[PDB]
Amino acid sequence: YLTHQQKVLRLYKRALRHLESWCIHRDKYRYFACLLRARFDEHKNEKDMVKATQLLREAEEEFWHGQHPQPYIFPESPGGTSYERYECYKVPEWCLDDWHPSEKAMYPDYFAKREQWKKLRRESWEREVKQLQEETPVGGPRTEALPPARKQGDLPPLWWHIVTRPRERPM
Amino acid sequence: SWDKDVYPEPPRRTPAPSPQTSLPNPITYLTKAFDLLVDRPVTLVREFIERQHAKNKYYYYHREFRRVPDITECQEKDVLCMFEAEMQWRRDYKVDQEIVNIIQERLKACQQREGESHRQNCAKELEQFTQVVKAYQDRYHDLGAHYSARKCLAKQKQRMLAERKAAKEA
Amino acid sequence: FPKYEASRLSSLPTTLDPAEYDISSETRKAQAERLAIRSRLKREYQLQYYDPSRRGVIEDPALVRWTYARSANIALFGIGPLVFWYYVFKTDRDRKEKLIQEGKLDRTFNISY
Amino acid sequence: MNMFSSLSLVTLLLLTMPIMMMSFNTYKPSNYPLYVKTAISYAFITSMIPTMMFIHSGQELIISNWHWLTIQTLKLSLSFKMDYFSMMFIPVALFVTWSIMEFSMWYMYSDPNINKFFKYLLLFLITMLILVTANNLFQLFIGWEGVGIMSFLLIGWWYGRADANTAALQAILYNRIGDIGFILAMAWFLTNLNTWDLQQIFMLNPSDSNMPLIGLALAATGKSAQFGLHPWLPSAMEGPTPVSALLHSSTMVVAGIFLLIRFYPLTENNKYIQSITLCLGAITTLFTAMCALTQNDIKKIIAFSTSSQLGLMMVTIGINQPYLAFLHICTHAFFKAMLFMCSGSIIHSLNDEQDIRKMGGLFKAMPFTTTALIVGSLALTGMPFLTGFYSKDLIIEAANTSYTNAWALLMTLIATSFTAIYSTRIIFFALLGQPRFPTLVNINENNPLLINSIKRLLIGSLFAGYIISNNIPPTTIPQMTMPYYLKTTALIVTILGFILALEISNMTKNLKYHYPSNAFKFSTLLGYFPTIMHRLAPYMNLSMSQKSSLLDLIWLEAILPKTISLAQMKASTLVTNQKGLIKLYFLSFLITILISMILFNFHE
Amino acid sequence: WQEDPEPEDENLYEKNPDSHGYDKDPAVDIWNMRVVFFFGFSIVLVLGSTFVAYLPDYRMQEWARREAERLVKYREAHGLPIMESNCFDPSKIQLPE
Amino acid sequence: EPYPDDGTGYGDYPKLPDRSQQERDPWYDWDHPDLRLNWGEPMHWDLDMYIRNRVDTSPTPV
Amino acid sequence: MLKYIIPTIMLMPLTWLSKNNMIWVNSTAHSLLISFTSLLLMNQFGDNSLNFSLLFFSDSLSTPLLILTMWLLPLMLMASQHHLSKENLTRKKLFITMLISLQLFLIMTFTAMELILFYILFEATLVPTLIIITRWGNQTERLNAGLYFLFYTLAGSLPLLVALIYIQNTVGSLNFLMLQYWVQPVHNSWSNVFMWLACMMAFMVKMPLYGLHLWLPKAHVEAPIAGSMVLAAVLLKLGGYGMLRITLILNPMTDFMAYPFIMLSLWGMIMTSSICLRQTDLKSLIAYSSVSHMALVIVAILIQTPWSYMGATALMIAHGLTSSMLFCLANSNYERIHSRTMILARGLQTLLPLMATWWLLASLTNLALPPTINLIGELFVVMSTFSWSNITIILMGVNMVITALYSLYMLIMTQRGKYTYHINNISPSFTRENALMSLHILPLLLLTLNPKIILGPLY
Ligand SMILES: CCCCCCCCCCCCO[C@@H]1O[C@H](CO)[C@@H](O[C@H]2O[C@H](CO)[C@@H](O)[C@H](O)[C@H]2O)[C@H](O)[C@H]1O
Repeated sequence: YLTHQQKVLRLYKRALRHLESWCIHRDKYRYFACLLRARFDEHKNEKDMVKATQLLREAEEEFWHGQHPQPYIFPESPGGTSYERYECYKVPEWCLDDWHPSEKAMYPDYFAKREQWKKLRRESWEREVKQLQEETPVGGPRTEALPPARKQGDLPPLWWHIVTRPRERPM
Repeated sequence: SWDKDVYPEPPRRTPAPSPQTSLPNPITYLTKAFDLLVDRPVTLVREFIERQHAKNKYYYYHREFRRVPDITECQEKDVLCMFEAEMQWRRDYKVDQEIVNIIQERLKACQQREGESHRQNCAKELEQFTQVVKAYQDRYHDLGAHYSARKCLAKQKQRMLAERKAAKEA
Repeated sequence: FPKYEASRLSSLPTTLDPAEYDISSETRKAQAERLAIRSRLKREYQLQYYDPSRRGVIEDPALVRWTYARSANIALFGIGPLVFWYYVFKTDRDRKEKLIQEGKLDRTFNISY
Repeated sequence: MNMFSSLSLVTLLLLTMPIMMMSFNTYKPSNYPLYVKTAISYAFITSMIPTMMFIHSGQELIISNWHWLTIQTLKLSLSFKMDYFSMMFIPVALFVTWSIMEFSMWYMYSDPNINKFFKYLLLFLITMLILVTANNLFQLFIGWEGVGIMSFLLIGWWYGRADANTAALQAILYNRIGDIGFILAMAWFLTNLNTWDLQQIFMLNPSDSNMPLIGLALAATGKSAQFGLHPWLPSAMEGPTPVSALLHSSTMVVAGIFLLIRFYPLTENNKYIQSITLCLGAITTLFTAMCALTQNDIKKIIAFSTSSQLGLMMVTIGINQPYLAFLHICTHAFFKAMLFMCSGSIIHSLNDEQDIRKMGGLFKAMPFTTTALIVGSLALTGMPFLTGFYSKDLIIEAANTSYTNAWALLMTLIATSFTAIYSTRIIFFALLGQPRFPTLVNINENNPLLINSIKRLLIGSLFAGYIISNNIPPTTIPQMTMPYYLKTTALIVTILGFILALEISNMTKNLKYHYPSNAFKFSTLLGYFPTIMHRLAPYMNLSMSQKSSLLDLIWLEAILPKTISLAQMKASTLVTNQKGLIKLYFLSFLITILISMILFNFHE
Repeated sequence: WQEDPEPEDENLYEKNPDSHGYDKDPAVDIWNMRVVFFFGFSIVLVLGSTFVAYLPDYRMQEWARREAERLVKYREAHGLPIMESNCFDPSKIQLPE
Repeated sequence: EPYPDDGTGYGDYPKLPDRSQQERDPWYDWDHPDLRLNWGEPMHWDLDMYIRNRVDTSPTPV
Repeated sequence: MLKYIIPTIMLMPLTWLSKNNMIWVNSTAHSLLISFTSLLLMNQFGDNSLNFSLLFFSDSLSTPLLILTMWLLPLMLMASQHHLSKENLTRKKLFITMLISLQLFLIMTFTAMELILFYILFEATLVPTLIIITRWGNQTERLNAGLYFLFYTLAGSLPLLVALIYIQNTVGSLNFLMLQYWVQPVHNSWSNVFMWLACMMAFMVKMPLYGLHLWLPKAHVEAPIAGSMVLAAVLLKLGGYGMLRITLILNPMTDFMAYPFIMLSLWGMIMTSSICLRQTDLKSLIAYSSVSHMALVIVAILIQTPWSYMGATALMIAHGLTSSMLFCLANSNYERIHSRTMILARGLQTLLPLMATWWLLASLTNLALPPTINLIGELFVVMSTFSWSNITIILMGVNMVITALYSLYMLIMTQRGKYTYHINNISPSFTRENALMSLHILPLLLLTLNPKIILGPLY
């Protein structure tokens, strides 16, 4: 699934981040990040892909030996301290349909504009289905990529749940 | 309030205040504030309620159960006599549970009252607790959930038989 | 670098998997066929998930198949453990009953049971 | 008596009033958190009057105000014990909770469910005061399980996060394992002494107390997170920072130690239990202090500090010094709660960043948090005459001069040295050096709720130990004669730990890259206890049920629904599959009559 | 074959946003809410709890305590044992052998 | 690949790799992000044991 | 007891003569009035039971079961009326009639003095229960669940019929008051071993005893909600109540005959609790939770001590309200998503906040949080089995750990985490559903303030 170039670049990013977790201090990190870059540049032009694969394989074993047992993780990345912290506050938009009319009356302007989005979704749906139908090979899609809208006044197929997803800090 | 003989207390011995400082005791002034702001209004409310109770005075009594023949005097399978004997035994069983509770409450109050000297000063309560527990255990312990006067008697006669045999060998 | 020893609860990292780098062309073909199945199912799901008029649950046959299989078919389960505990408790209670009969178990304040 | 008893109860009743108002809709939601914070502060005031009365004359009493239930010869009353331990602990818990609640008004200001959060904090406190004032084991059990369940709800506050839910259930798992010991002690005391009341337990003073006390030691091991049942306390850092401050200082974790202090009249006569708690505390204090040496999350460092300090309290129990163990509980509550509040200040100012490797250069940018962090670190490390010194210093001397396990004593001194190291590690990486946080600088500690909350705990962290030390009545013969090298051991090894910590920290600046040692990986991954035990044990249990013996095959195959049903189905086809021929039916009549006379003599 | 299609599920809130969930008829829906709340909460739970609280000495627990006090007072005053091992008078018993 | 025929009762249910859901890519756009599952894909027999709240089989540095 | 039997019977003409749209209003209102009057049975004395007549009697054991029985009928009516909305009127009335007739048999079962009268009414409860499951259950398997339920019970009850008739011939009576006075010890012999088994196995299948339990998860998965409520709240307790009474005449043989059933229950409770951790069907999980809880009841009844009989009575009442509440909570989700799979709909606290509080309270009672009557009953059983043998504390302790694990796991999986994206018909909780939940939990938690009324005759 990953190409050789993709695997090399992912190792390079991964090794730098673990190197950064060992060094801590910026001047120390900058110094050793340059040595590491030099090692990658030492074989950038290796044309023999059999040798190149072995270099990649050996670099991965070297990384496994020298990885930080407790590397730095950005707080909201998977495994971070703030990961998924705000999922409890994310409420799907369809819940507003079940509001009592008295609750809806407190935001007359918000719910007026909400009807314009629901109307837009209703009048776009048939085109989106028919566009996907006529752009999909006989044996169904071969990838998960979706197409853009082709005409003016058309919306890209399957847009609602991307466009109206909850905000990252919804409360 | 309660019978002082059933629930005895010793005579309290408080020491008189003997200050050795010029600073005022904050507890003494808080006590005056508590008496004025808390106890006094509370007492007035109670005294009002006590006046109303006096206007309407009525009584309730403690039920007295006549003694009836016990299970030892009941002919085998004579349910009418066994019933009265069995209901009486159950009433006494509930009374003995409360007698042990009274003695346990004496022991617990003594331990708290005597402070760090409780091991020496609570000997009599401890000894009385030990005896009533022994007597209660002999009467009722190991009878099972379906206990009855009949099973209580069977247990006593077993104990009496072991006591007679032990003396016989002595 | 001592080699990685995988276990049941500690699996081999992908970057250390020798099969990860020795991609043939029939392995590429298998990967392309797996993605086709995933994409075909993704489309089927999305055409219902995005439908404005749908209100309910998108029934998933995979989930129904899993629960159906897991609920079928109605040593820790036979007579072994029952026998083992029987001899543990019977032995303990025989010893206790013997002591009580000989008057050698302390029950001085035991009047609750 | 009337003022003392009346004010002891208003304190507890006062705390339940905000709960009443919420659950009956008769309060102002605009500032429920302020209302809850005000109730705590008034409860602290009223609780200081009974405490003053006790300090004056040693006035103690028990209130058995409500007869709840009588089981034959076991009478259960709602019974409150206003004694030495209740009188001293309640004001400390209320004073600290007062700071934590004022701090939470700033820290949780953006939480949509702040009102529920403050209700949970108040319930979490009430269950602790039930635990502390309980006079019988059933009532104590109510508070025991109450703090556990409140911990579950507050650790799993952000319930959309799987790790938060996992940590919340982990706390329940480890604490219910300890609860096996609590129920064991309850069962033993009922069967052998006919009571759950502390008065009768102490009066009967059983000599054969191994079984009940091992049960209590197991309960304390879980609630205080001693070795074997320890991992849940570091994992509890999933909860919001105010939860960690309260969980780690004034409520849950010290309950295990407090349970053993309650029962010192039994443990002081049992050398065997003393030895067990001594060694259990010694391995706990060393092992968790070793783990803190390599942690990078600021909250986990302070979490391991609590475990290490709890182990020291368990060592104090083990050397027959219950009142010194209780003093450390009271002093530790101040600076430990303030260290968590200092860490929350830094985390907030750095956009929820908790890794110390991304801190640095905060000594001047956060002057007040810096001051509180330094004071708290010095108090924790036993700097002379700060609040931590008036307990730890006496504890190390008591252990040095006792008839004691030699290995446990050595492990305790090394852990004291390690305390200086991870305390240095926080200060060095959080406050010193150059900044390592992102470029957009939103550092701001200038909220009055933040400054005032920390300020009160800072004043407590300087003077509380001195004030408490000089007011409590003596209950032991403190040991004051010893060689110079046993008198100053704590101060020396603490100083050595600081000097060594500097060397190690400053070597992180040299342009040398090191491979990890095996000792470093052991410390970083917490001895592999969570990695091995939290995978293996769940795997065994979870595959236990969702899962061959021939003996069982006989009985199962015999009396299955499928086997019985097949038999009748087979018998039915034998009975019913007939040719319909007159000839065969009558021929069977002939056989029937013959065997009736020949085999069975029915003709006779 | 000749089978009716499966009907779509009905949301009671669509026709009646004030629905209590009891019935699709608004007037019946409200009445059914009131009987449940009045007979359930106002009567059974509130009056039933009050009834239970004032039961006259459930299983003579209080009488037994008063009776025990009377016996303890009498037996200590007269120097008798508080309680005896034998429940039944041995003079009324006749052992075998 | 089915489980080996025996008396357990798997039937023809697929035998899938004995891997935790914690090992799946967290950045991919799963239909069930918390479980890291896609609609329609076969669920491991022991999935309820391999959810992210329970048994982890992730590679370890040691 | 006629002051309860007759008004219960009158609920039938009331339902049939009601206006078309007032069948739910009328039957619910009047069955609550009957429930209210059931508190007059609290006139319990310390020595004598309340003996009304030659036929019926109440004591501290049957009284709490009677009040639970009569309180459950109105709750079953609120629980059922939504999923029966499309049923034709006559079939709705027949459904209500089956519930009314079940209450009539139950209140007579718990008050019968004579044991054959108990047997007949104990057996009569089968008919309406079977009809409710097989007629108004949802899926195909309800026909098999009816057959397993019927024949498990009859395989045990028919030997009981022989044993009871045998006992009357020998003793001369089966009146329970007489048996209290005419009871004679059971001597060792093979005849008495089978008399003991014939007297007990019918009640063991009802509890159900571990190893004889597999019918229960089938019945619950297939039954409608009212069927589950009565099954879990009261019908299982017929076995417990029967055993509590009939053990009077099986002494001392119970001393050793209990061992195989104590081992099954002590081990069975750990296995069923662990099974709950891996269940995928929410109704099946709650059914296994019931087997685990009832295992303690069997142990408590078999060891025959005052503390265990008090623990058994309290657990029976506490389990009835808790398990019935859990089924109602599970059903309210089912009426939205039409599936019992526990993993299907997650993160529901985000969408139904108050209903998530009912889940929390129900789970806390299931894991027996002090001072709930669930804990009081469990604690009393744990105390008494410790005296029976100290080692049992380990099995009891492990079960309490596992019980907390699956109780919270059920709460965490359904209420926490991220909501399922594609499920978008999670409408707000109805007043009926919230009232239904609170009519379980409120009486349950109020009983904490006055536990004695559920501790049975040994109190
Ligand atoms: C302790 C005493 C217990 C007494 C129990 C009461 C007796 C009940 C008698 C039922 C006997 C007949 O029950 C019958 O069993 C077979 C099982 O093979 C079922 O038959 C079913 O299973 C078999 C294989 O298992 C298939 O080949 C068959 O196609 C299928 O219909 C019948 O659908 C069922 O009606």
